[PDB]
Amino acid sequence: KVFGRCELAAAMKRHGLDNYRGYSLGNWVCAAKFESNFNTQATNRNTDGSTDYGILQINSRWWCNDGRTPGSRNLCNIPCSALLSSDITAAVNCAKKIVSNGNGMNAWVAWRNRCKGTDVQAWIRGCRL
Repeated sequence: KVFGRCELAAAMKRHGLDNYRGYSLGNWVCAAKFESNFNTQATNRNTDGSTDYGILQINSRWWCNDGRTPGSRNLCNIPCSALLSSDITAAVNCAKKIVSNGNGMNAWVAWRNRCKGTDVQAWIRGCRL
């Protein structure tokens, strides 16, 4: 499913991401934009053979199982395909574990390079939250 900016902001909010670990809602929305252009079916394979899945482009090397990443950990205890669903629940739950891991949102390369330090609040502007 390809979410709308404000639609996404509201679902993320309802799922408790707003200010989760100190990261404002706009941060999450910005990351989603640049990681997947708001598409829950987005996939991208890496040179190391792992694959990124979903709206937050969660990695198969640590976070989910896709049956083809040898020596993968499955930290979120879910099949990667669960991260492509229209219901963003597993992705959010999984993102919460990731951001809690020590490097915060720096785990998402597009966030660090394109959101970090910018006016992320612009991402929720005009939305009915």
